[PDB]
Amino acid sequence: CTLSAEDKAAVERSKMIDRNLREDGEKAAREVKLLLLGAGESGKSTIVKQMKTGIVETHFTFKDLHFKMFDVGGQRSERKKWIHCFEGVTAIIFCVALSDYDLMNRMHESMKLFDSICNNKWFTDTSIILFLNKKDLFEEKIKKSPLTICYPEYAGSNTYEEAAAYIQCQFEDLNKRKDTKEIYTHFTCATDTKNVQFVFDAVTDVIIKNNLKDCGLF
Amino acid sequence: ASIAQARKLVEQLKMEANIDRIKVSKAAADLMAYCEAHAKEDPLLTPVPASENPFRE
Amino acid sequence: CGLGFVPVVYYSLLLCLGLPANILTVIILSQLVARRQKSVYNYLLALAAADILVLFFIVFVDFLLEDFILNMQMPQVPDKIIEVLEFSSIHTSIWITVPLTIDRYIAVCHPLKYHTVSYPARTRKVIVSVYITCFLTSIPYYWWPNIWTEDYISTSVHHVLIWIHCFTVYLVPCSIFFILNSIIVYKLRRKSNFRLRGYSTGKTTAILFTITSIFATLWAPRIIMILYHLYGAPIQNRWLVHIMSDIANMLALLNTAINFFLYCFISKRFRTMAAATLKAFF
Amino acid sequence: VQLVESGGGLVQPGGSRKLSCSASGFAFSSFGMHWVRQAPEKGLEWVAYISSGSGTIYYADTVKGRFTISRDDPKNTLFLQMTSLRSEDTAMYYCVRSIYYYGSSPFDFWGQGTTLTVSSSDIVMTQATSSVPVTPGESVSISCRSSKSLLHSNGNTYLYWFLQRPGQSPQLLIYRMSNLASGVPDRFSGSGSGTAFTLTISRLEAEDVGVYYCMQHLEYPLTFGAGTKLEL
Amino acid sequence: ELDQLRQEAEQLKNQIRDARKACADATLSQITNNIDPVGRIQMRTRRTLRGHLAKIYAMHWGTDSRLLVSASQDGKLIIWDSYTTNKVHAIPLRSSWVMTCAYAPSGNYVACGGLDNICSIYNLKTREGNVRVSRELAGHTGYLSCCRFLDDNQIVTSSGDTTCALWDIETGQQTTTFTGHTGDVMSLSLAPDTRLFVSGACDASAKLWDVREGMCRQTFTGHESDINAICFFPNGNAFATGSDDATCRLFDLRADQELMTYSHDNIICGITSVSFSKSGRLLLAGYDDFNCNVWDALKADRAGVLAGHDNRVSCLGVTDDGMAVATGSWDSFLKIWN
Ligand SMILES: C[C@H](NC(=O)CNC(=O)c1cccc(Cl)c1)c1ccccc1
Repeated sequence: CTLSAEDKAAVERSKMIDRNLREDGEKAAREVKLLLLGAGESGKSTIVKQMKTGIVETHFTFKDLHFKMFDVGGQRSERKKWIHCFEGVTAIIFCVALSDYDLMNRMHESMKLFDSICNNKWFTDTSIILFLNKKDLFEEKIKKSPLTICYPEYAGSNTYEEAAAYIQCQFEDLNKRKDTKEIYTHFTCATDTKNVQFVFDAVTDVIIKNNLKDCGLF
Repeated sequence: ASIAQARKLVEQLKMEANIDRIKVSKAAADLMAYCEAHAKEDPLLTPVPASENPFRE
Repeated sequence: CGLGFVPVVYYSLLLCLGLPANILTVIILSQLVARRQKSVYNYLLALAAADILVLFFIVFVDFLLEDFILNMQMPQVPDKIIEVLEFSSIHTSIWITVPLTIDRYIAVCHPLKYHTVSYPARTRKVIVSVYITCFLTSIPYYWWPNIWTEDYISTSVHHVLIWIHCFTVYLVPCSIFFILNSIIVYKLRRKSNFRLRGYSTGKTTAILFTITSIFATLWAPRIIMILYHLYGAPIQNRWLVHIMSDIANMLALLNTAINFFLYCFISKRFRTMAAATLKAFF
Repeated sequence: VQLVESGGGLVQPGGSRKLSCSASGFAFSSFGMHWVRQAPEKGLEWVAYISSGSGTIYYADTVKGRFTISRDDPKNTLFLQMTSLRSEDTAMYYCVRSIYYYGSSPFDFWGQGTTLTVSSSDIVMTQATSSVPVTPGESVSISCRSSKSLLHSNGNTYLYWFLQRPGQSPQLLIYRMSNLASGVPDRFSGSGSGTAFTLTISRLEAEDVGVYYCMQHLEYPLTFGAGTKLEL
Repeated sequence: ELDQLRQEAEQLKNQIRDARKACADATLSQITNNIDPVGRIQMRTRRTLRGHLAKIYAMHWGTDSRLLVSASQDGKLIIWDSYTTNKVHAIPLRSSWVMTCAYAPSGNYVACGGLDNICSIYNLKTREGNVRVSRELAGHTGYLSCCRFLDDNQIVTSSGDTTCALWDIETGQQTTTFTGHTGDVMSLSLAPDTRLFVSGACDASAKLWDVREGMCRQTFTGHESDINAICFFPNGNAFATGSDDATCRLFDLRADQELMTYSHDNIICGITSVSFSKSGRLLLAGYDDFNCNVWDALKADRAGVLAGHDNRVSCLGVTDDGMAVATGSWDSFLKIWN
């Protein structure tokens, strides 16, 4: 031993702290972290109101799974210095206002930020749960406002069923690494309680892939 | 607003320019005279014997 | 007999292929970043240690010293002790894969409960329990059946012991391997198909099939001849017994040689970690 | 941060009871608790111990086997089950919390204690003459020796100092050679060398009056000393 | 007029550059000729503090040169004992996203902060046993880059916005607010006299402030990219920085210049930490190439390299007695070199 009584007791207390730290780390290992990103408009808050400072957290459990959501749209700083602390996040949630094109344009800003997040050197293996909200409003203003106002290469008809698919594929054509990660898309709306289930299914898929990579099956 | 911030910048620049400076030769002499005067007291520079090192065991 | 130089060279190549590989696996996986992050790393460390014990105790002791190098060991204490220890080694090697495939099944079929049911703290208990149980269960092998020394009558204690060994090494493990791997393939192909992944599903199916089939095929003859010895016939040509039993044992131990590749060399994460450890280590 | 002891009474010889103290106002789950007892008119004596998490239980020689100590974190109460009570277990038992880390102050807060009535290899620490005549406003140097050198290899002498005002519980004064507890004035300052120890009071008022004790924490039995009573 | 004001600003900047150039006789490299080299520095990993489970982002030493504080991306903030590897405390954080940690000179308090824009100050020594949040310092818009304790009552902070702040504990308000920067302001370093302090920003410009008068005395330029770390010379008349330009520079307050540049062609990754040794002859710089460095102060020559960390070194500091240097990294370990 070659230790004194208080030294031994301090070592015992340190071992207890080790046990508590390991238990807390195990607790956090069961928790799914979901970073939240958005366009210039604060659609993240609007959508999360339906599900019910700087970084804000929204803890909720769905079908026996603790969820973490990190809305960092209020940082108002340079994203480079703090985007590196967010690697290891299970999936990145990104919202695009489908009706926000007839306004560099705002979908182009959204594409810029999407490119900077998907192609960032930190998020090579991190999936992105893309959300294309305001679907009714986009279907509403699609006829009056041609898509050439933001898509000079778009020559299809100004009808919703194709005008949404073109945007979805255009976003899907920004990840230069289509193998290390995958992009999930859901044309959400202001009236949809199924978005939680979409996120749940995507998270189950991501954790399945992570388990396969851990076990070597992938 | 822009006029005010430009005025603030020019006033700060004026205050900085009104300073008294010293020659870099003298500055470097002072800096190198601090290490020599404190050389023997550096555990990292001259390796400390293991008896006096509190990290031997 | 000019065939005597075959087993020695085969087991020499066996050791050369296995001991460096498994010792490197142990060195890489013994780090704290491995034992605490993923349970698969702990299970693979246990599998590598069990494989090292298998290689040493069986190959280097028996098939080299007791068959080619020394071959006059006093029979009572040390030969039977070596038999017990090597049966412990094979039991540990085969029953560390069982928790490994159970962990894989949980992680692929119920991913939500994977971190709740399986974690390094529990896998430590499982590994130590498996080692202790195998060490205790291998004591009945002290009175292991003797065939090569003389053809004589095998009594009841040999029958039950050989049945227990056959079950606990080949039959129950292969059955659970088959069930778990078939169900994980079925639950990886059918239920979700959300991303329509072809490459990952094909690679996983190929790996699982090349695990199950290779284990069954390599452990077939070593059990088939025991079954034929017991229930088949008293057929003569004791020499043929030595020949094909030796080849069956070589196949069975080639299995535990290639488990290294088939379990940890496939993992791209393990390969990257191996490169990183060799770099910083070297 | 009151830590009230409950239990005690007129127990028959050879009987048994349980002593419980309810911590109210600190991290009981992290504080390691000590049991000490004081004869009706004599000095103190260590009894038991439970570390944080109840993972280390150490006993005195007299109470070994006889006494079983227990800890209850959720109720913030510490127990002491006593079996086969002899005629010498009568005392006013005291509950002592103690937290052990670098820079800590073990044996800091002492409970009010409860009374007990039973009807009809160690470090010897001694205090000189057991009595000192003092007057207010002067200075007094209380000294107490030991049997073994308290200076461990890690450099800190494992000595303590306690004050028992009449009809009160002991306090913590000097929680190592040349230390000072929280809440005690700058007047108290004791420093020693190896086996010899001293404590000096700069200008004693009527408040710092009573019997003083010094105990060792190097070898774990924690032998106390006699009392150096101060009085006019 | 905007045009006239900008022309005046440009010509004053040119005048300042001319004054700086006119007061340069001989460079530091030329002055430090015929001086013997430090030589190889064979530091060895005496202690490895393997308790964390996430990236070590910040570290700070106690004045006793024995107690450490480490902050990681998990909600934990461990206080270690450097001599005997132990854990004095495990402080749970209300926000796991932390970027800084500060150990008070008296040892009574520990401060931390991150993306929450809050400089949470904790009370280590309380009448109870647990560590509790003393004050939650609010008033910053951007993330908290670094904090340093002036005393038990005061603390300065480097925020995410172009603003540093001098807070006063016991009343959440900030006394003097320093607003002269552009872009994010990264770590700062107080002076021993506790009257001035240098700050590093992403505008590739460091500034020496006066904590009493609240103004900026003089500014230092030369870097080509964001300054990620800054350390202050023990004398008080110099300081050195670290940038993503894969270089470090030593400035002098009474000369206002850059004295000589710590740049090797073999390095491309930036610097995350910088710490002068005692007497300021060895400068430790933590680089992103999973590695550290030991840079001689008065000569550009490079001493040994501290290759012990698997991931990026995000934090390192020297003790007050200069007896050991502990370096943290993005792998949860935190080694102590001597
Ligand atoms: C550990 C075990 N060890 C043994 O099986 C040793 N016993 C025999 O080889 C044996 C015994 C009785 C009859 C016959 Cl045909 C052969 C073993 C298992 C597989 C491969 C190699 C070694």
